[PDB]
Amino acid sequence: GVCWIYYPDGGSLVGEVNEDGEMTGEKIAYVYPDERTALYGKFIDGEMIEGKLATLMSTEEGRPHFELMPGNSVYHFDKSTSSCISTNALLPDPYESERVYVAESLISSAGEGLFSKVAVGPNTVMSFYNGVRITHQEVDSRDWALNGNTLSLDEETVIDVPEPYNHVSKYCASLGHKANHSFTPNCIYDMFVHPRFGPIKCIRTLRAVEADEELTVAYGYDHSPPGKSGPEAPEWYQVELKAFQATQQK
Amino acid sequence: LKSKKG
Ligand SMILES: Nc1ncnc2c1ncn2[C@@H]1O[C@H](CSCC[C@@H](N)C(=O)O)[C@@H](O)[C@H]1O
Repeated sequence: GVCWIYYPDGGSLVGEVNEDGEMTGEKIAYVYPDERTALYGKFIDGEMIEGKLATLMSTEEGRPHFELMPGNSVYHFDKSTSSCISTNALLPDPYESERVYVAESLISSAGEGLFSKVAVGPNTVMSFYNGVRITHQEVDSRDWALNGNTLSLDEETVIDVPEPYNHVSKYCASLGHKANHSFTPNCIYDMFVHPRFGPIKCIRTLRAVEADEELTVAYGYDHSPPGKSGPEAPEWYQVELKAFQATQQK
Repeated sequence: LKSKKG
């Protein structure tokens, strides 16, 4: 009896359950939202212990057939903490690796940006936004200079990619923090449940994107805070906002 | 506040 458990983000867990209905065994798989790319291997109660890159070749009456991809890379559940971003910071995500890359942004003076490698349709998960997990209080109480990469996860958690992990040479396990801001974005941040990173956010397209198109997201800072306005945002953002409101076609 | 909001 094969069970499939689908997450709202489109990913899924699949395998035969044990006597106790637990997703425990050596033939369990996490399947990415493309319904093709998979991490296949040892899981315990749905937690990835040793998953290897695989392809979902076909499914017959709910029964999946996977075949391992070449290579020796293995992945495991490795949730970040307040001060550990990953146990394998330089081990990239294979699904992300086939879809996006980091390069100089097309946006003037905006450092690096995130780009698509492929033509995909709307609502496509492209990249993952993993990071250390800290409190809103910590983030809200410190300088904007330390808040370039903070992204609200939920009511108790903010995800951050702090120095020195904001440099690909030090951290490339996920790349969501490299997407620059735009008031006319082609992507959005969305919830994601990842077998390695746990509950995080992802970057999902709003519409079809082409190969080599820069991926942008609206950062969503508060433009008019309740405690006397002037957007609670970095200067570059406030500047771009003025430039946006101007040039806007009404 | 000082963090992107999905
Ligand atoms: N539209 C925009 N214009 C100018 N700078 C931007 C921008 N969007 C993002 N940035 C910048 O990129 C930041 C967030 S993280 C984005 C990643 C990329 N700048 C890199 O090589 O790390 C910023 O703090 C900021 O400097």
